[PDB]
Amino acid sequence: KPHVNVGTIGHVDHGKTTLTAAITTVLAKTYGGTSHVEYDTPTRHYAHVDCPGHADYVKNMITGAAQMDGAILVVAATDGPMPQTREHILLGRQVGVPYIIVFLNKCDMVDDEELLELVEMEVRELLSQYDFPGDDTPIVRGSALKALEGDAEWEAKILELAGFLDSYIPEPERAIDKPFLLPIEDVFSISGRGTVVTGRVERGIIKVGEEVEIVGIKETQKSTCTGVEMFRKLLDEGRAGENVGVLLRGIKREEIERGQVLAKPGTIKPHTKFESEVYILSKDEGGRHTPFFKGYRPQFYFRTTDVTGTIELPEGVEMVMPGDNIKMVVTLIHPIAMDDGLRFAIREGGRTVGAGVVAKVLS
Amino acid sequence: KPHVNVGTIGHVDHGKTTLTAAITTVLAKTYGGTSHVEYDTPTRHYAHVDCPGHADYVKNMITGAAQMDGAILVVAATDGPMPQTREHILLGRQVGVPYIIVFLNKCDMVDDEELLELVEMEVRELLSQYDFPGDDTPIVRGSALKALEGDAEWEAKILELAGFLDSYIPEPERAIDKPFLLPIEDVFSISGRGTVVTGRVERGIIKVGEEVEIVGIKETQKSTCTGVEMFRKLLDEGRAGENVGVLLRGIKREEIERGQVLAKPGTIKPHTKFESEVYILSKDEGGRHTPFFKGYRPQFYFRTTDVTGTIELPEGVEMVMPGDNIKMVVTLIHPIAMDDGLRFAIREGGRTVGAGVVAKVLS
Amino acid sequence: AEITASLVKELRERTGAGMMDCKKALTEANGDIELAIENMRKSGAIKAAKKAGNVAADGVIKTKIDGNYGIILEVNCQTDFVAKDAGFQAFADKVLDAAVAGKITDVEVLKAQFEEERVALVAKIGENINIRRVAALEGDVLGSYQHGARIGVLVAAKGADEELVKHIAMHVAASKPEFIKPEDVSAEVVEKEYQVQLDIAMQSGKPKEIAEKMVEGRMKKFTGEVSLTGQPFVMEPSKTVGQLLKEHNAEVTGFIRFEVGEGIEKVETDFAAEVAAMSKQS
Amino acid sequence: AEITASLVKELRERTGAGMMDCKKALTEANGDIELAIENMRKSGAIKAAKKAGNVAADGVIKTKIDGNYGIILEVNCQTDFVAKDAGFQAFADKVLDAAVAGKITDVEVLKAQFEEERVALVAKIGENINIRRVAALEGDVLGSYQHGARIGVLVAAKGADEELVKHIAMHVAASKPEFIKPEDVSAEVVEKEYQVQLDIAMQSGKPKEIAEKMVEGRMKKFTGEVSLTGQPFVMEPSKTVGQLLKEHNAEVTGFIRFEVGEGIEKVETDFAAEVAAMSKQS
Repeated sequence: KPHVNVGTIGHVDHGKTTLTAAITTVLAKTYGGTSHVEYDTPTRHYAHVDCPGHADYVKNMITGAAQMDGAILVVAATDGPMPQTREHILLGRQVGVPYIIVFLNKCDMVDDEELLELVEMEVRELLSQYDFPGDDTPIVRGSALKALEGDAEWEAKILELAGFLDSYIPEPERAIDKPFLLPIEDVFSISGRGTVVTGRVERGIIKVGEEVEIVGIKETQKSTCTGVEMFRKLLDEGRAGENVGVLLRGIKREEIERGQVLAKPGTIKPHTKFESEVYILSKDEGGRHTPFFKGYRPQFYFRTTDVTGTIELPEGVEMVMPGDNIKMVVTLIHPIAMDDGLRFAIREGGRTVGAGVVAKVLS
Repeated sequence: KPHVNVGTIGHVDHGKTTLTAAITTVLAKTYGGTSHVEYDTPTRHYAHVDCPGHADYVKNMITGAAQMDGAILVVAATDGPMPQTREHILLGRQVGVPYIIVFLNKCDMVDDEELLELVEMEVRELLSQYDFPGDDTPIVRGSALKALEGDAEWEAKILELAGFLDSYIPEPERAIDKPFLLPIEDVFSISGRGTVVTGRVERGIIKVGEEVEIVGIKETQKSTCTGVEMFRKLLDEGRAGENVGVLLRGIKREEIERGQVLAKPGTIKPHTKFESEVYILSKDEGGRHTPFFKGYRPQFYFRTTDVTGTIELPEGVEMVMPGDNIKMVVTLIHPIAMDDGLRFAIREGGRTVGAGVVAKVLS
Repeated sequence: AEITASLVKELRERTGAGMMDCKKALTEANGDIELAIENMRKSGAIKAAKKAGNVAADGVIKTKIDGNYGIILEVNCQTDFVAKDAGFQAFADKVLDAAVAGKITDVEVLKAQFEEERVALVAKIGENINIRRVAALEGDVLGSYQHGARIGVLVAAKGADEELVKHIAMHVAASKPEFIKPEDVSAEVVEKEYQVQLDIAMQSGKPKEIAEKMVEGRMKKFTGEVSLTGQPFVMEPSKTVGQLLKEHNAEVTGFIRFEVGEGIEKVETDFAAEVAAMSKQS
Repeated sequence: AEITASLVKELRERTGAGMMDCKKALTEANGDIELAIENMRKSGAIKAAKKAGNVAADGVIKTKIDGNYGIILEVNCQTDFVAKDAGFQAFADKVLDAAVAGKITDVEVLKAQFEEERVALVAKIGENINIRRVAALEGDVLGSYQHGARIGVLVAAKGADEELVKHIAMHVAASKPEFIKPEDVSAEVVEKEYQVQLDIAMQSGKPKEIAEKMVEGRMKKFTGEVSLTGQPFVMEPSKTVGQLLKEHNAEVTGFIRFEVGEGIEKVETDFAAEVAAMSKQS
């Protein structure tokens, strides 16, 4: 079944854990079924993490340790939004969380429904203020303590939340459904047919006869797949996740190189300048021991190769220490296929000293 | 006035520091009067260093602080060659010291010319064994102590040595005399006349009208010097040392880049592989804090730019620590104009962590 | 007066307190907003007392200079979301200004002065907030450096410009020296450390005479590692901070470095386990 | 018997002694080259005694494994030119072989055994040469690592293959741990180090509470940094050697690291000033 990654964000004493305990419990009682929890509805499988800290989350997202498809903002109806609730939504915005579903906790303790109206309107305006659809956002009025207590009236609210997780958060696009992409590792010449490029199909499917573009480093080229093979056996097609060698039409051996990319025509572009969220490892994580400054020019490992680049640090920022999270505008010495969301590693003399994610392509 | 760099190589107790003192004292009174010493003859100025250690000399020679033009092997005739004299001469051979003059010290204590004869025979034979002109090598029979004692008979011997430094070692070749070469820095166009490459003339002269070659990184190219301009003054020629901007003929900007080099057609060829003598900075010298292993992939800074490279460490070597001297066979990712003796720096993320010298070009 | 949702909103949008806390206070104040605000003061101290036992290891370090007097301060909260909160910033900044204005180095006095406000803030933020520590640095030329809200540094120098002082404050932030000059380390501690080193060397099997000569050599780096001027300048490791100063005819008179959470637990939580611990019965 | 240049040459050819030393020896022996050789033999000790005053900080470290028995040795000389010399290398190797063959771990006996040879060698080379120290390591699996002739290390392990033991030897050579595991550091050393780190925090003006809490933390690391298993593996700093071992079900039972000249204060010679001192004469 489709896998979805969700996370809870909210005030420490607003019941994020309680709500999660309630979700797992009720779904199992109903359907029989980084430190995260996992739960299933008749339609999907969920991986649920918590986001107790802003820098921690950003770090984990960057290091791949966690990246949400949807977030559940938990606010207790008793208080309503907290001053830091905007800091919660703002992180959601900052890390591009696609959808935010709200679960008003402790609703069982609020007397006047007109007060519940107030809390919801405050949440809706806060959401809208950071560009989230406050008006369309699903706000479930629940009670995790009561649902957890088997109180059927409130258990239903948990099922209502899961229902929104199923309907509101779009089923993520499977890699096999995305436009073909193969990160080139080794290139071989042959004679008898042509040049073969090896790698692991990242996404999509490459088939004999289909046209592909060689993107990155050099000026883009177009060619036609003359045949796909794995372990020297000519296959029918190359699917996402498989390791293959793609045979190319009219492409010379030296016209392709490691780091370049194969892809469905018109679906990927090479870029040189971008904005990124970066995390620099600490000494204890195997990274740098000392801080770096303005003139640092490491290599950015994109998929299968390094590309040296210079950096631009935020205003006021003049030094980066091991263990720091930092936004930076990178300028590569040559283009490499990329788009917002593309992860990369930062290296020095061949060793990874950090990681990052392409946040906004500039040039 | 010509500048010759000389050094003393010998046994700890054979009087190298004493002879060097006798050289200054005698040259001063006669003609007009790593740490080093200096003295002058009516023809040249000398920078004199001492070679107390093999690895030590090699390190300085690599870091750009040595380059002997001639060496003085100080052997006290009271003993004659020591077993380690082979190692003294061997160092001279390894770093490729072009000339070696011998100074037989403490000759005043050898009660027989026949014995001075024997000592000489041995010295000349050892030199030949390491391919030095043993039988053509100037061997002065002197005494540093007596010379220092003002004994005009021995002071004469000191000046005899100075005479050989003047004669045996030829005047070091001047940069202006070397073929024209300019390490390219910035490349910009004026439109009103043509493309301009900026840099400091490394060696020789470039006159307007002269043809040149663009070597390194890309396939060599030829072009014509359509004007030589300096800062706030146009001239007809760029000479050694002069930081200029060379205007070329019909060569597009995207065809010339930093790292490439302008040179007299035929005088310099591009290479990718070479054998090099390398020195890694210690932590205290501002280098790496930890050692690196076989997979180290740093950048090699040649004149004006970094070129990533693959390293081949010696057999049996799998760890290089900060402060080490080491030979490495490097394979650059693209060609760079180079000759044996070409100095380079090793950097990580833009910072220099080591220095090196091209010992033998391979490809 | 009748307590209506409209009235509760009036007090909430004026206080920032919980919806229900407003409702309860207004009802008992019988519609009197000003009285309800006063009621909440009383009940607020009890809410802050409740939160008072929670570990507040997060927060910010603030620094402000005023001529020849500088102040560095640490104000804690439970999460960074709150440390990044404007209200929290506003609180810490106000505490900072007052400390500079009145030259307050006794954290007890500072705490006493801001107790009411702290309780009000805690009552609307719902996290333990605490003015943890404060210190003053005095000197001829004063400089500071904030590495995010996390690390704050104050530096006193002589004959050093804003840029040099700033760079030194950057070095102190990174390298954490504890003495200014190597000679500042007392012979008592140098000796004590000598013994520690000697004991480790001896057990290593090293023959006494060798172990002693080795420890002897390690003592020189010991004092150079703990002192500002003996450490390698972060912006140029090939030189010590003492060399950088000499070549500037500058001198460092003092420095203070604070880092959020120093000396506090750093608990660590296991979400999954906590969820499971709650998944009991139904 | 008249001492011809050829007689002196003959003596020298078979003695390796200096031209004039040979000449003068013959003068005494009155041409009897045989007596000359014996006299010169007696003279060697005096020549060696003179050189004994000179600091020998260069040299080599040699390791040799024979089954479950290994020896590590340090032999010194004045310059690395001699350290490279065949005569020196031969002597060092011979001392090593004897050390392993006879299970000799006491330098006094080893020195005694080679005294005459050392003396003869020094008389020829004209540099102080000295057998400084020697040690053995026994274990199920023994491995060695030479970082040039500069550093040598012996590693004894269980359930570890050659490559693992070689990597741990390389790590020891680079990271110099003095204990195998953290729990090997006596509570005494820990306490001494606690006090030291405490005095440093205190003088820093840190509040006793914060100061102690901090030191308490810094100490938890102390044992790890001085211990093999607690140190990050040089070949991959993201894991400790402890993890590396567990991942291989291995255990290190002992190790020894020698580095040429450890404990010896090598002087930093200044040629320019030395020459200037000689230039006094005119």
